[PDB]
Amino acid sequence: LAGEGISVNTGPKGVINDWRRFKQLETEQREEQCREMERLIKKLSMFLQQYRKQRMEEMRQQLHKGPQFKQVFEISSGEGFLDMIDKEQKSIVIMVHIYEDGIPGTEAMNGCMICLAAEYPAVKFCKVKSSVIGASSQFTRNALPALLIYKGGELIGNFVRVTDQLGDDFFAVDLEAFLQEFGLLPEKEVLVLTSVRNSATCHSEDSDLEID
Amino acid sequence: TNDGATILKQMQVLHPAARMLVELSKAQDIEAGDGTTSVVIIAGSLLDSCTK
Amino acid sequence: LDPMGGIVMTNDGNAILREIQVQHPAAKSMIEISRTQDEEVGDGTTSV
Amino acid sequence: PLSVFGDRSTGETIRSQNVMAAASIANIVKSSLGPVGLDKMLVDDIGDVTITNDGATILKLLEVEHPAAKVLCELADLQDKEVGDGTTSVVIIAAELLKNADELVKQKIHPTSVISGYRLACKEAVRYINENLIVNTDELGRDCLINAAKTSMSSKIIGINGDFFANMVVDAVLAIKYTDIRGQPRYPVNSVNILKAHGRSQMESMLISGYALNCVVGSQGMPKRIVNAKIACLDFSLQKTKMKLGVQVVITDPEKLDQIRQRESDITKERIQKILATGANVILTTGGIDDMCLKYFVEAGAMAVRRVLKRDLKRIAKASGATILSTLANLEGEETFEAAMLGQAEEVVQERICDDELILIKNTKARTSASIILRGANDFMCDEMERSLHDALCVVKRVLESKSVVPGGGAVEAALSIYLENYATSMGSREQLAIAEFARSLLVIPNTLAVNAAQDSTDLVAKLRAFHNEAQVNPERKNLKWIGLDLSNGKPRDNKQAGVFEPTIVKVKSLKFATEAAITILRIDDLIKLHP
Amino acid sequence: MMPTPVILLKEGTDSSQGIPQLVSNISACQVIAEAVRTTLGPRGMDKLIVDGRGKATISNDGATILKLLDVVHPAAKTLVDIAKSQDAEVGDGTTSVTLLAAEFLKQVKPYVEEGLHPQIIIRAFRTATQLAVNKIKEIAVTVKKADKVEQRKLLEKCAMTALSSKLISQQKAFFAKMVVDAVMMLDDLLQLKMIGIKKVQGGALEDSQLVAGVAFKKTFSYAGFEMQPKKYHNPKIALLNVELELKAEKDNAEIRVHTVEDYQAIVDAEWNILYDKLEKIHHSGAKVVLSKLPIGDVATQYFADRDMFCAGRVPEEDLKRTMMACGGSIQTSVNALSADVLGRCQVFEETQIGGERYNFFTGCPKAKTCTFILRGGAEQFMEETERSLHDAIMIVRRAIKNDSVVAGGGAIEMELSKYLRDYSRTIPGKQQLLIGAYAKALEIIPRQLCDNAGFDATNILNKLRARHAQGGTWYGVDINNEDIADNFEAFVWEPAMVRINALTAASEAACLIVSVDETIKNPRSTVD
Amino acid sequence: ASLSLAPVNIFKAGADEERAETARLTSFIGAIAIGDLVKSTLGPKGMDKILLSSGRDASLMVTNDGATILKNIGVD
Amino acid sequence: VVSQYSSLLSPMSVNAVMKVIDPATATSVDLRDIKIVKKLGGTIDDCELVEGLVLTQKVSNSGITRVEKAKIGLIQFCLSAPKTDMDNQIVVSDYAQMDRVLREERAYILNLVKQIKKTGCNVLLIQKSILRDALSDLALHFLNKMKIMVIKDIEREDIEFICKTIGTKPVAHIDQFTADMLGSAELAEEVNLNGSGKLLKITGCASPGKTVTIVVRGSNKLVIEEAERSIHDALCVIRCLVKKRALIAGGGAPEIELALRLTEYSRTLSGMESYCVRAFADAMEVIPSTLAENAGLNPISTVTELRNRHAQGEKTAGINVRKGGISNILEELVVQPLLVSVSALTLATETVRSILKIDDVVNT
Ligand SMILES: Nc1ncnc2c1ncn2[C@@H]1O[C@H](COP(=O)(O)OP(=O)(O)O)[C@@H](O)[C@H]1O
Ligand SMILES: Nc1ncnc2c1ncn2[C@@H]1O[C@H](COP(=O)(O)OP(=O)(O)O)[C@@H](O)[C@H]1O
Ligand SMILES: Nc1ncnc2c1ncn2[C@@H]1O[C@H](COP(=O)(O)OP(=O)(O)O)[C@@H](O)[C@H]1O
Ligand SMILES: [Mg+2]
Ligand SMILES: [Mg+2]
Ligand SMILES: [Mg+2]
Ligand SMILES: [Mg+2]
Repeated sequence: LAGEGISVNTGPKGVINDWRRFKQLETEQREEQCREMERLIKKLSMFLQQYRKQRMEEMRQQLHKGPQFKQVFEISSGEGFLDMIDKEQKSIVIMVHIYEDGIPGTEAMNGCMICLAAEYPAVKFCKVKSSVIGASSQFTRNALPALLIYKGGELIGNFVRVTDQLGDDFFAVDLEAFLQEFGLLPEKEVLVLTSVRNSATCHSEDSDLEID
Repeated sequence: TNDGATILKQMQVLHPAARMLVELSKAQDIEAGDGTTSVVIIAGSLLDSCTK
Repeated sequence: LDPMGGIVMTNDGNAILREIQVQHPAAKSMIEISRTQDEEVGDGTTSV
Repeated sequence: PLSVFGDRSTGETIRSQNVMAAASIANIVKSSLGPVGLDKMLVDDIGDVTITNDGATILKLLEVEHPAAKVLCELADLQDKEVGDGTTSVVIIAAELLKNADELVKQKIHPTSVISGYRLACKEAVRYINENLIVNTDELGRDCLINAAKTSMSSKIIGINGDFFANMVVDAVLAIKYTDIRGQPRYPVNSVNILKAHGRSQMESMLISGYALNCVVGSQGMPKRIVNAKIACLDFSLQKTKMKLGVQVVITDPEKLDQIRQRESDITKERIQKILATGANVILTTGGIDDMCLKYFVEAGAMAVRRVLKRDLKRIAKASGATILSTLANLEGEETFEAAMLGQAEEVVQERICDDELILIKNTKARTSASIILRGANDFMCDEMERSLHDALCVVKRVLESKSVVPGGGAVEAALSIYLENYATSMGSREQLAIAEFARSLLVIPNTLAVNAAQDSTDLVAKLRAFHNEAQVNPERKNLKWIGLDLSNGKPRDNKQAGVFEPTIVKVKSLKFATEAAITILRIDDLIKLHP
Repeated sequence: MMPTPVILLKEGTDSSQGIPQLVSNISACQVIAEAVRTTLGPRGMDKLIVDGRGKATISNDGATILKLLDVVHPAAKTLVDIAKSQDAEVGDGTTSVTLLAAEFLKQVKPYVEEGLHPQIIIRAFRTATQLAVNKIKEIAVTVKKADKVEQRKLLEKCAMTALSSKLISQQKAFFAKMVVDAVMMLDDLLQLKMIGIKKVQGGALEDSQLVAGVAFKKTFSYAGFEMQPKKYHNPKIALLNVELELKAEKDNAEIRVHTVEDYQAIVDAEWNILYDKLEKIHHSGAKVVLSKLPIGDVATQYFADRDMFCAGRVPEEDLKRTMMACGGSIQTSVNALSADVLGRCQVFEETQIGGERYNFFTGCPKAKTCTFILRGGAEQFMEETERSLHDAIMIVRRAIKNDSVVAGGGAIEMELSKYLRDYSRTIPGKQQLLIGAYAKALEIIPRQLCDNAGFDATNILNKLRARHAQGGTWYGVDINNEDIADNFEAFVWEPAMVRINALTAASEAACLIVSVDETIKNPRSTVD
Repeated sequence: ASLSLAPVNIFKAGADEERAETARLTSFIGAIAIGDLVKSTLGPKGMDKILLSSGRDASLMVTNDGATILKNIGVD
Repeated sequence: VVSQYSSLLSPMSVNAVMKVIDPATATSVDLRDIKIVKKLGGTIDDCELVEGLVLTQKVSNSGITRVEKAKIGLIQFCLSAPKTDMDNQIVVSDYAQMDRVLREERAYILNLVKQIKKTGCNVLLIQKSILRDALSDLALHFLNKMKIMVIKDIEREDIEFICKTIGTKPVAHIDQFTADMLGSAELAEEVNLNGSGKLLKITGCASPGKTVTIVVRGSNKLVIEEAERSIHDALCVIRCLVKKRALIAGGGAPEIELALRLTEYSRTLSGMESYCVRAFADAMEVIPSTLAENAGLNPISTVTELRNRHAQGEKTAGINVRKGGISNILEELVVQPLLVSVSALTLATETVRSILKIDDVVNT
């Protein structure tokens, strides 16, 4: 065992294509690994006072009005999550819900997001199972109900165990008030019921022009 | 594209000799503006003869 | 059974069809038909 | 040896791959061509539904990965932008040209010879169309416009109702006519505001002899109808006055604060009073209006509409004779509003359309405008109606601008095929084969039309070709150039007498774009796809 | 589509129907055809295919290439099946069948895309194929003289034409003469098992020889074999089916004795049984002993003492070929070894060929069998030589059956195309288009020849079409001269049945492919 | 060119090839290492070695014999 | 790909090069004087050689287009509220002060616009500004009321080109804005490209500069990029013809002549260098082989015919693709400038010599 100063010549050069072959795959994998690591472990290791307006907010929150009521976006691929959070304009807030089927504390959250989506069309409420993301065993077993919030490509919401501060009977009013306490929900805008639609496309206007 | 310089610089060749030929095509484009394919073909043929 | 937790008891066609979530887009077209009939005249949803 | 971090395809492999991609794109939309064509119904995997027949829309919604298929997609988009009709036809023609050219290449014909033959064939086809197949609309009257609109709306959801829709389209187009400098009457389509609202049947669609706004009055105290409207178009918000960033209020004596705060709204009060003192009845602004100025308008019994779209406001100002005012400042440095800045209309109302309200500016003076309110069964049907209506409007604009039309129903393609087949014998030796293949490829349109009707395509196209050959051989049988296809009965028919017409620009632009795309794709013989 | 809570077929069933699936079938047939496209003609190229185990098979035969390809497309398997059928019935033209079938499908694809009913296409193919077969039978050249010299020359020319597409094409005259001689030495049935094919590594192709007799490798000599003489000048061969070694009398046999005298008697009885068999063989006058069953060391030494030759465990077909060449009979018992059942050859010798020992039985004057000993530098070399010789042998056998030939180089197909086009120009017109498409599709082989040779196929095809139209029947592609020539006068001959079967099989495959309109694939069970 | 340093790969996975430089270098290193290991046990004042078997038996022997030293070593 | 449109493009490129240079006493061509503008839509047959300038920026002052006898002015300051370089604030402690602030801002903007208008200017180009508002709505309204076209968001790096084309002199302060610093043009209009976009064209300039703009059209983006590259190739060819004004035949004739003459030269030498020069000639013989290939001809026969014809004395014998064989190419009009072959040979030889002086590779 001598001549340790090899100064290898072309072996790594001659296998550069095969080396990049799995280096790019590893980079792609650790992309989502680092995106998820920002959530795992760190938080897994651990009579106006009576809301007079809560009831009335509940009744006029039942203002679906338009076509149907839609549903939260369901993500079935981790790469789908990564290339939807990476894309899309960063001006508006992205909220993500983590869940596992059967566990209590999920249907109420989904209903709250469904009701809130109508209130704030700007927000991008979506849900995804913890299984597809690649969550850790502890996070899957006892940290599933969490409201992941992203804005500007970086985390803005640091919420896990939402049932701890919301219970299991929380309504959309409760979630809206709780989020507005931390100033994360975009402010509401005045809206009116269009007939159905007006615009078709935007291009060269070629408007009216009276000429001699 | 059909331009030799554009074809050569549009693909990562990953081999040092190929990279120097790409630089050759760029230089020929700078001085002349065409013949970028011809100069690379000539260099390749010259080195092929150098083999024997 | 409203997905938000409420209960809607009715025999009005428009409410029943509105509370149903469907995947086949022809069903979506039919539901939109129900909504249009309800908004235009306010009756005849089940009939249409 | 190359050591390139990517994949390489060379020779017949990449050519066949490109041809397969183009053929797949063509086969996607081949079933939506001609009156016997049927619509498609897309889903955007979030529940959104789009029922359509327009080829450009279908190819725009779909997500495409292959480069050649992309090339055909932007070909469709360009054909829509420059003409507005014949999108599916040009896509199909381009793909068929590519397929036949690739067959010729596989026969060991050099691609450059095929490209030269295609260029010659395209030039000669355009020349023959312009010299033999054009029909002038001067001697036809309004019937040619009506028939062109009906032909455009065939294969669309408004095909059967053409007898009414064509009249509406022609009236709308003729309402917005203007002659510019050098005396060329231009027809600015896209100035016809298309409004959709589900509800009553299709036949209840209204053509407004004026302008339609998708907005309502800002306050419920204002009147909902004014007979003799003096429209005031503004391009600035009417709110409480706020100082700019460079201006800051610092108070050292408390006695001035109340005066400052009062002036903060009295400025807008004075502006509103200046605007209203001229007799204005309708006030449209692109910006917002707060509650104070809304009450100010309420007390005067005048309209006030906020958040009006800029394009709609510009159209209203041009039609009514009003002038947009982004600010109140004459050339003397003062703040004034002349009465001459007011537009006029015979009525302004807020009608109810299916539990919703919209503002109609009826019969504006100094210019005639138009707008169409489409009534359907749901949102999807209204969208398809709007797309078909836009197609018909563009077709009518093309016909009225350039007064030449050509017979439809595949007559032009058959005549071109016969002429080019007879003409290829007089040019070159291999571009002869290229021109022959161009002529053969041009026959895909009548073949697709016949196939979509579940009729005998072979026999029908054979009869059409025989008719056109007789037309081109016998000098005294030149009236057979108009013999197209009648899809309802599956027999050849004189389309010029029947009333099937198209703008010549549609065929010319489609041929040119398809030839250019076929040439562009045919140049590739080697593909390098780098790993991302 | 709706969920239909109880679905009709098993979950995972795949169905495709209508024009798109037929177009897909045509495309798959094209894909299959282009795999063997470049193997056709004297400028053909071999193809290398590696299986899962890593063994490589280098071949130019179309049927072999298609078999080695693991085709799973239901429509594409038809081309492989018709290639196998052409190989079985004829033995040559396994690429022409695939090219013709795929070209038929490609030519009628545009009419399928236009909604034409496939039954019309099928009827058109049937009519065109019947007419083409009748024309081939009419214009095929035959000689009503039965001259032996003329027949030999015809067979040699046919063998040369068959062989002028493989790697042994350089020595095609040599191998054609060898094949013709070997086939003429077959008696009446032309059994292929009566022609031995021995492949020995090392040596040039011209070193390969045909033995007018029988030859086989030395088979596991026992001790004392090197003491036997290895050359005889008029040996009598004793073909036996006998185990000549000391062994138990029978599997169920059991010996019970109660005296040492009986023990010695039993031992001597076993030895005397073996020695009686050996002496019965020796007294017959034979000098060469061959046995299908093993011959032991005791028998080997016994024969070596008598200057005799023995070889046990001879392969059964080798023994049968020896019987046919020498004229003896395989004997399961040695009790009656008369002169009738003893073979006879002029010379027997054991020589070394490329590091192996081979036994040679030459000088047989009444032999009805042969043995090809092929030489080459690699195992695939001998295998491909054997495949080429098999093609030539099948062609020569078919020509022996009937000496009716047509010119090669695509001349027959250009003549057929001209005839079919002329016929199609006199029918109503729905069938005329399809028959003209068939006639144009018949032009694929000369075009493929020109493309493989690096020609310009269009100019050669135009010249051929003009020559056939203006008069001239056997004008095909002259590969060497970059032009066209009278292929009959150039001795590019081909048995008529080759083209007849090629056309028949291609038409049948095309009709079967066109007829099908729906493809249903039930799910794989037990994927494991 | 070279059997190993060629764009196409001609070996099974795990096969190797050392040309003149590397072959001579490895041969010389191995031979010199063996010589230096077995030496220092030479002559009247040579010393012995301890051979610890790494197997289950863990057999132990001390020897001055060069042949026995070289026999019981795993050499690559 | 533009071989079919060559009959249009080649005179266009020749004219473009001859426009931006002095035909006499010129030793180089600065191709930055020939701006290429790519607009999607149409066909390559729609390519144009506008002699003024084309601006992709839209006209802010909508409603007024196609000014005639234009007096274009280019400014580098901002038409907005006053703002000093150092940080500034306005303090208000009285309502009269509020009214005076608004009135004085209006008066300042109006005075700026009036001073611009007094010079006879009717087209205004405004350089792009970031920190300060380049064009306030009030200033735009005043300019509109005085019938002046306003075109804002002019890039900083286009100022030199615009000034060289129109003849305007940039104005960075209203004090120096006079009539003599304006550019006179025959017409300045905005033209729509049949729905594919709007271009702003200023055609016809008194005392025009040495700049031209080429407008490239095409059905899709890829063909437009390739057309731009091909046009640049033509311009570079004309530039190579400008310096070292020498011409040679194309068609592989120089390569085959090099092969033959260098074979003779090697035969005149001795030793290993004879073999090296023979190899050099054989390597130069590759371009005629590649040209005979890709055209369907037999490379060996065509190359041998070239060599034999050149040995006979035919210096201009080259590969002919139109006739499918070999013939004189000067009658085929296939010529290229000398400083293409010379440059390629010199650069290739230098690169080969550089590569040959390498014997090891070290990673890093
Ligand atoms: N019409 C022609 N006939 C024969 N040869 C030509 C013709 N046009 C160009 N060539 C040759 O093709 C060669 C390649 O030119 P081109 O592909 O345009 O640029 P590059 O020299 O960079 O490859 C040139 O050396 C020229 O001699
Ligand atoms: N009444 C008719 N009879 C026969 N053919 C028609 C009739 N109306 C339209 N066609 C043909 O059907 C085709 C339909 O074209 P279409 O698909 O609407 O164009 P696009 O590609 O813009 O969608 C046209 O090419 C026209 O020639
Ligand atoms: N000397 C030759 N000249 C021209 N063509 C030939 C010659 N020899 C064989 N052919 C052609 O080759 C074709 C057969 O090629 P081959 O590969 O031997 O068999 P297969 O038909 O199985 O491909 C025949 O059609 C024949 O016409
Ligand atoms: Mg060039
Ligand atoms: Mg009711
Ligand atoms: Mg249409
Ligand atoms: Mg054969």
